[PDB]
Amino acid sequence: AYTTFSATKNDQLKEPMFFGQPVQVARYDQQKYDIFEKLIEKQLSFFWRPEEVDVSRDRIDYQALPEHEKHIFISNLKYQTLLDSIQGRSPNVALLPLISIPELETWVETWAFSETIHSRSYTHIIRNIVNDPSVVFDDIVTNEQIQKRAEGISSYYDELIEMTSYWHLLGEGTHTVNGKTVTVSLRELKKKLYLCLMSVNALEAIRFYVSFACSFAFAERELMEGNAKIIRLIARDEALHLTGTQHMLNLLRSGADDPEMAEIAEECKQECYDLFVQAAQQEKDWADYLFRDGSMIGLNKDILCQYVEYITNIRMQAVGLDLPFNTRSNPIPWINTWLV
Amino acid sequence: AYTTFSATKNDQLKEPMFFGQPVQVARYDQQKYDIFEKLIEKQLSFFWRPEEVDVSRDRIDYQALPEHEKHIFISNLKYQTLLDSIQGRSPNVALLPLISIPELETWVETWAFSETIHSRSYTHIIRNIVNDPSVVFDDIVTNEQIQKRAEGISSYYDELIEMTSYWHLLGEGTHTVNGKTVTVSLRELKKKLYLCLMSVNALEAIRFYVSFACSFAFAERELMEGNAKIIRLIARDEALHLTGTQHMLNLLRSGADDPEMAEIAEECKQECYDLFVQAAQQEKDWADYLFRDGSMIGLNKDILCQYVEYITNIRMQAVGLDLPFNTRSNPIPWINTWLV
Ligand SMILES: [Hg+2]
Ligand SMILES: [Hg+2]
Ligand SMILES: [Hg+2]
Ligand SMILES: [Hg+2]
Ligand SMILES: [Hg+2]
Ligand SMILES: [Hg+2]
Ligand SMILES: [Hg+2]
Ligand SMILES: [Hg+2]
Ligand SMILES: [Hg+2]
Ligand SMILES: [Hg+2]
Ligand SMILES: [Hg+2]
Ligand SMILES: [Hg+2]
Ligand SMILES: [Hg+2]
Ligand SMILES: [Mn+2]
Ligand SMILES: [Mn+2]
Ligand SMILES: [Mn+2]
Ligand SMILES: [Mn+2]
Repeated sequence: AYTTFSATKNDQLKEPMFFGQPVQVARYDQQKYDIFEKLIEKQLSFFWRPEEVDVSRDRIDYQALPEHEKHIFISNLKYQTLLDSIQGRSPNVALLPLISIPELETWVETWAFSETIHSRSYTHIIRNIVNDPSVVFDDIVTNEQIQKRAEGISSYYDELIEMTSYWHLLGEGTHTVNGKTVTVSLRELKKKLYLCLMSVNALEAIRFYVSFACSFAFAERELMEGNAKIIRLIARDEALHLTGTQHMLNLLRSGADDPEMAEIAEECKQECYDLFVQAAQQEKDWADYLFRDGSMIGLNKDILCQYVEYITNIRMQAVGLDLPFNTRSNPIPWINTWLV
Repeated sequence: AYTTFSATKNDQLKEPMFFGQPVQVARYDQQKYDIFEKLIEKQLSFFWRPEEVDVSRDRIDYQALPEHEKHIFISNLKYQTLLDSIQGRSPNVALLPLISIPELETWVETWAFSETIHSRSYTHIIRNIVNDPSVVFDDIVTNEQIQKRAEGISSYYDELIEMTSYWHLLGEGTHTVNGKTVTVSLRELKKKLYLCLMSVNALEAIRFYVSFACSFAFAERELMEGNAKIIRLIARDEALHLTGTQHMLNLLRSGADDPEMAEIAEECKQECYDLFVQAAQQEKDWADYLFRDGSMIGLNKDILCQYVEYITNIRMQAVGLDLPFNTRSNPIPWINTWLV
């Protein structure tokens, strides 16, 4: 099953990305896929520290905000904090026991690490603008609506982690565990990982980009500029994370890695279409809560719905799926000045 | 029973470090133990990249070394590579599914990330001094002499990972798995974690510190100066990682955190004492492979075995175990010019 140092001298250049022999020597002189090496380098160039960004004027700007847009700001912030809390721990708990090449193993640990920095920046902002952080942080867990647009994220990772432990302990086969039949199939585990990856792709490429647009609406009005400095940095890292899953998924589709992953990508092309349409509709539903006690001059549900469509079509194309929505030009081209 | 976002609103200030509820919100505004937040902050400010230390002249110096001394240099480096290959991945795969407080969860991910940068620095050194890297890297896996501890270190981690998968899947009790009986006990899992934590403490506290003495003896002779600049920054990092395991162990045995961990630490006293003398012995034995073809100026088998004894006594002292070796002063004071 899993070992932290596998004892077989193997050619790490001939392993698949996932499900081969566990990585044991971590070397960076040679890589099967150099894009993961490029990404580690680029991410390390971008090392930034949240504490050094001045957000003192955002306490005054936030204070001056009307209650309805104070509600938009904080609800957006609470969802960003939910997503990076899961992205901090989950690439490491779910993907890291299944990797077989070194450059992907380290990219995954570098990717989960930059998410904990994003979590730290959210503590930095909340602690400056609000007088007791705990009403924000305890509300994340319990808000029916924040969990409602998050529906499916923790489930995908949790099902993957469970299936992986059954495969590590028991191996492929049909087994009797406490008098129940349990079938472990590597093919099924492979599509569980593939759909997990496709969901991670939706999360980083769409869900964060909708939240970024809600954030920079305020900076366009010249409000909350400290928070906009941080989100600009967060966004520059999400660019890399997104590029990462786009290539993981496209090399798996190419059939140049594990040939059975090419096969799975085709067989579930419909599930991959259906999870992006689900995630698009979830981001749209949230608008009913975001503009609940009032909308904003440049930002309302029609602008949010038109941007979700816009961004979902771009992302789906980048990974070879059919576009669900009618083509449109970018409803909010001002976000270009702020981006990634 | 692992989840990447538990839905229960819980006071994570009252949670135990391990085997409580999985962390769901990542917050850094309050913490149960301030030391892990302090270790994250120090580690972030220590960030360095290997690429800007030039190891160029180290090629001439290595080529000019007497054969036996280049055997010592390279065999020491090979061991440093094995131990950080294991340490990049293993905090994350073995500890992360068991943590119940956020500041410890993000210290384990920051801890593990700084190890991969150490693995990147060993590739930077080897690439430059031994223009065919695969000779060095393929020999770490198979080398008989490096191997005995490789196996011992990975064994603690692998049995904890395995017992943890059984615990999350089946929970406690007596279960049947394909005709066999399998008994899962949280008490045993707690011992397993404790012995593993004790072994990671020996690795960073003793095993790395014996290899530092071998790297700085060359720098004392003004040879391998690029390598020396890099081990200086690695060593600075290791001091923090060692502070961490010391505090987690001392808080666990005090009974301050979980009262059952205090009991387990008491029952395990003689086998923790034995794991440490075994670590020191395996370090002492490596010296006969190292002084295979002869010895060096400033370091030899006897002075080196004295240092192992000295350093083991200090580290066992700090974690409140009885000292195994007869007390002495530091055999090689010069080393303090390079350590923190
Ligand atoms: Hg995933
Ligand atoms: Hg997922
Ligand atoms: Hg928005
Ligand atoms: Hg697909
Ligand atoms: Hg819409
Ligand atoms: Hg261990
Ligand atoms: Hg451990
Ligand atoms: Hg040594
Ligand atoms: Hg040496
Ligand atoms: Hg030594
Ligand atoms: Hg013990
Ligand atoms: Hg002990
Ligand atoms: Hg021990
Ligand atoms: Mn993020
Ligand atoms: Mn991300
Ligand atoms: Mn290290
Ligand atoms: Mn370390």
